[PDB]
Amino acid sequence: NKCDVVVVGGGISGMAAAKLLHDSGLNVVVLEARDRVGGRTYTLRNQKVKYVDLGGSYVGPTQNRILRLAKELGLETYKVNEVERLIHHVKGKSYPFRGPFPPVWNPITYLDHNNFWRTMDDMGREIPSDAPWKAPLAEEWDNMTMKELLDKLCWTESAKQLATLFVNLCVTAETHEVSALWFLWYVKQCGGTTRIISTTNGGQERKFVGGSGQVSERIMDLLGDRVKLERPVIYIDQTRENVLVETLNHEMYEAKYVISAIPPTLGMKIHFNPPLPMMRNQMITRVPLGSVIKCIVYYKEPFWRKKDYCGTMIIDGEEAPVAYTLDDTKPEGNYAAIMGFILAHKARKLARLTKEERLKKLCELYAKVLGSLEALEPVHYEEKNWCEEQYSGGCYTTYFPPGILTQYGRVLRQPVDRIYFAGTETATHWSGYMEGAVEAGERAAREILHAMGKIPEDEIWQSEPESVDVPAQPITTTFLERHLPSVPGLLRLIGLTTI
Amino acid sequence: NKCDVVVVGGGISGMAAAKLLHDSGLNVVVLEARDRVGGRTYTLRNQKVKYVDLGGSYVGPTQNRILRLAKELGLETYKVNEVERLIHHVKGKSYPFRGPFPPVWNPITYLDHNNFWRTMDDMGREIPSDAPWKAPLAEEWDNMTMKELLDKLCWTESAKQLATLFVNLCVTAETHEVSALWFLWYVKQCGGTTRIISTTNGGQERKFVGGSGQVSERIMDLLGDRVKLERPVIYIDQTRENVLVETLNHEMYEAKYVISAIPPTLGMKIHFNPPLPMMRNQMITRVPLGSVIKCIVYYKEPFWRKKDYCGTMIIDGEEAPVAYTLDDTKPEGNYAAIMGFILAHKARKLARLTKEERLKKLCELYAKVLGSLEALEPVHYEEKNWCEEQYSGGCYTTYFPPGILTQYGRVLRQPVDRIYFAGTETATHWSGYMEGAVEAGERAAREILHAMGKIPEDEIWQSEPESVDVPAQPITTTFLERHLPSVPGLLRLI
Ligand SMILES: *[C]C1=C([C])[C]=C2C(=[C]1)N([C][C]([O])[C]([O])[C]([O])[C]OP([O])(=O)OP([O])(=O)O[C][C]1O[C](N3[C]=NC4=C3N=[C]N=C4[N])[C]([O])[C]1[O])C1=NC(=O)[N]C(=O)C1=N2[C]/[C]=[C]/N1[C][C][C]([C][C]C2=[C][C]=C([C]([C])[C])[C]=[C]2)[C][C]1
Ligand SMILES: *[C]C1=C([C])[C]=C2C(=[C]1)N([C][C]([O])[C]([O])[C]([O])[C]OP([O])(=O)OP([O])(=O)O[C][C]1O[C](N3[C]=NC4=C3N=[C]N=C4[N])[C]([O])[C]1[O])C1=NC(=O)[N]C(=O)C1=N2[C]/[C]=[C]/N1[C][C][C]([C][C]C2=[C][C]=C([C]([C])[C])[C]=[C]2)[C][C]1
Repeated sequence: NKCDVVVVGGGISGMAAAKLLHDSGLNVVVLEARDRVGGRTYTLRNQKVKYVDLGGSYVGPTQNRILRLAKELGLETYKVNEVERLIHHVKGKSYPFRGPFPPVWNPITYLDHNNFWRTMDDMGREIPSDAPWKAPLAEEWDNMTMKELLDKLCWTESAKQLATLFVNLCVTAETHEVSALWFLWYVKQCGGTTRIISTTNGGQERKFVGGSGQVSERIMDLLGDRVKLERPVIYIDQTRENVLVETLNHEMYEAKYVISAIPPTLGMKIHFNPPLPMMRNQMITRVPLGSVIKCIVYYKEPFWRKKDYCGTMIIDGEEAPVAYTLDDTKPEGNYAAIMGFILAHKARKLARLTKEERLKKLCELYAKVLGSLEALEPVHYEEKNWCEEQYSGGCYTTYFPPGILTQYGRVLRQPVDRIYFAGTETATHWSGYMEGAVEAGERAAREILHAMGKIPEDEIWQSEPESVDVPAQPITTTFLERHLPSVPGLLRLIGLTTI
Repeated sequence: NKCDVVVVGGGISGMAAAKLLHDSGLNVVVLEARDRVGGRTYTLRNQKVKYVDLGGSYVGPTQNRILRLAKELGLETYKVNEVERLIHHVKGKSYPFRGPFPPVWNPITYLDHNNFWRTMDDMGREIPSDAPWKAPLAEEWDNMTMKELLDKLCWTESAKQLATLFVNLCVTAETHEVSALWFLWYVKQCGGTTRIISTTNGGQERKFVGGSGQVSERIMDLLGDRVKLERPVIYIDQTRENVLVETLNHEMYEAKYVISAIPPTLGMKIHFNPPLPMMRNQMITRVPLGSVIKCIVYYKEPFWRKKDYCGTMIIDGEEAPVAYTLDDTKPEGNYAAIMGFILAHKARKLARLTKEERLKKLCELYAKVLGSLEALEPVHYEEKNWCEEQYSGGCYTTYFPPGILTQYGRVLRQPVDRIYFAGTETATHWSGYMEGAVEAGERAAREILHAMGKIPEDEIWQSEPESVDVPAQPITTTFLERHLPSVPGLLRLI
């Protein structure tokens, strides 16, 4: 019935918010739609897999908040396997390699690839993390799809094909669906292209021992009965002195403030009294989440390692169901598995098939890519289509179509009376990730501690001590990388020499 | 409690649907979220204006369904004033003209303008009304914004800006926000460029005496207590034998079938059990409505008519709050008024101002465009900002961003078990309009009649005889208009 703060949503962001508010001495309630906590994280446990992350999974250096929270809850990380060679599969052939980026040999193509990555990071520096709409050319770039930007930037089909896969794989959406400004922002607020695509020294370095669902579960364990499962919030009323929050099972909750810790667009499921302001009213109809199926195929052994393949595959091609894989063998070396993502329009297309038809298509793909018949001998298959989740909307996160971030962006985390906004979408560092869920959750919580006069204004946004378990190597460039010309730059050098 | 069919939404679409079902002998309830019916139509009455449509208002030839329904409810139309000259205001000067399309004098610009309009209708001829995702070039056109298309097509800044205005005005969104495929479909399913922009012999030819809101009020009058106001639906359950529909005020309604007659995205305000199929679950997050403020300034007299202006203004440029006006004077010659739309980003921007501040800006603009100090002396002002409506989400209608129509368009009017889908968005002729809303409510109702055994499959989609009161004249083109080259075509001859 009565408390200080009601948190709507029991994902990482909600549970991080509640935990901070509870640790500070307030009475909180977490209202959670599903029969479980975790949200876009979910750890399945059976005898065939022991445990497996069907949602959010990877962490890495610079993600210091999620690592501190996980460690405070008694969790440990382990390194994803990147000992052996990565594979770049393009035009029906596999090309093994080492280091984060697939190499390229053709000099024209080398210049175009170098310039693509460099330009992403170049445009990124123009874009404030905390206010993307303030970039000097915010409008010009927001009025563009990533597709249009790649049509202008990539002078080779090789670079354009790889850039297309990068977008799809990073934001589970087509290049023609997303704003260039938004995408550039998203990449920059993760710390740049190298940080986001890397396993070693980047976003995919590590997983938690026993799965990421433990984060939410263990916070629930601290909060006891304060967490209420199967409580979909339908109604928020701010007309009176106390905020009244109504659930679908006809319960009433009464509070001083509310944290909305749900994907922006899932805000549409709540009826508001009084109505939301114009700008938030339209914003939450303009921000969908991407489309992805996560698939894990299990095998007797990690046979690929024996061929000096770490199990990372970067798979270009329309025929290919999966575009990216990682090794998902346990750190012990057992329950050998390949993890892969089916992305964007391929999630739409291939969801029409049965579980068994998807397994077959993956095994056949893996067989060709790894040059192994063993890939046709799976011992188990687990999967989750995030597109069919009423209380997620999709995965990994919310993307912004063209025109939306400059017009509506500033209201994402603008409080509405005594409603405050968390969720990873509201973060300024690794928004989209579990890291961003923790940042947004703790920031939202502290916004309320300020409103209550319990902390000063400068303690709302709090920096995070670098992890001592997972320290960050800095991102370096070479002289050549920095100064080699673009393709158009070389053409200008050719027109000038011959004059 | 118990009935044959629950309709969610008491806009024109819901009401048209409920009326049809009720007339055929079924017990229908209409659940409406607001304290009124009409939805994106709303007629305000006061002594100062008498009545004024603050939402959907205009009807015209080929919109035979809204005309027939309205005629049956005892409503009549009158012609929007277009006797005198239109005005195109470009680079701070007023150019009077007659006929639907503002003229062009420079030969190059001329070729370019001619090519733009012709090209929208050519592209449209390859888009099926009932299935735009089947256009031969569906994917290629769906993956561009209308900004990209206009950048390719328009060789002059003049044509690019008039085409940008055209997009902004028709679908209340920016060229860069919308799929080219969707926009081309939209125009095509209204009968082409000429039909959609024309007052005489087009979509803006007529209004309803007493206001459009009478359509819904009078259907509510016919259904009596069967319409439940302030009943926002929150929960639809199809697990059991009958469908259970729950409202925010806690009431339980039980039925054999449901019609959802709300804008697709407002589907998100409903919790479903079992959950929605994947494709609809994502669709309803990907389909916003435009942004618009409708503004009506009242004057002592229709003074513009003294200067041989009809009150139609087409106003180029960023600085103008309003890009388009019509005469909103009553047919009797009184309650003189000018109606203007503040579109898209200008709606987001100018909404921060006060009502008085908007009125001042509009009056100063009209003074300049009409070239008259009489515009500075308004006697009254009414406006509505549809962006702020929880239960509309905007106006006029839902637009499709790049990528969505081809990927999710199929799911729009596909039944989900015992839920059938109406609303103007699901129509195939004048979707987006009150005509659309009628077509879709009556279709959705007739789908339920078929599921129930009462009518054959071939009677779900019913043609409509032409209104005798509002006949359509044919759309024609000249020989020059059809065969004059584009700018690039003139250059491939040189
Ligand atoms: C789904 C997913 C997946 C599948 C995956 C992933 C993910 C996801 N992610 C994301 C995460 O998970 C997120 O972020 C989080 O979790 C979020 O959180 P929050 O914020 O908390 O939210 P949520 O969870 O959702 O929660 C919510 C809640 O609430 C509720 N509700 C609703 N409604 C309602 C409610 N309640 C009450 N009432 C109402 N009404 C619900 O239920 C819930 O509970 C992630 N993240 C991280 O961190 N990690 C990971 O891993 C993840 N994942 C992902 C991945 C990604 N990626 C990255 C990138 C990569 C790629 C790279 C590359 C590129 C390129 C290249 C070239 C070739 C060179 C390479 C590489 C991939 C991966
Ligand atoms: C808003 C608006 C405005 C402002 C305006 C307009 C409009 C609108 N429109 C549209 C209409 O209105 C529509 O379509 C209709 O109405 C719709 O219907 P429906 O479908 O039925 O829907 P609604 O109404 O929305 O309803 C729904 C209902 O539901 C409810 N709910 C929700 N949720 C819920 C519920 N319930 C229960 N539960 C739940 N959950 C609600 O409440 C409601 O009630 C229109 N239309 C027509 O027809 N007309 C008109 O007028 C209109 N308007 C408009 C405008 C138009 N435009 C056209 C075009 C023009 C332009 C021309 C031109 C262009 C260019 C040129 C150059 C320069 C050359 C020229 C010219 C403008 C105008």
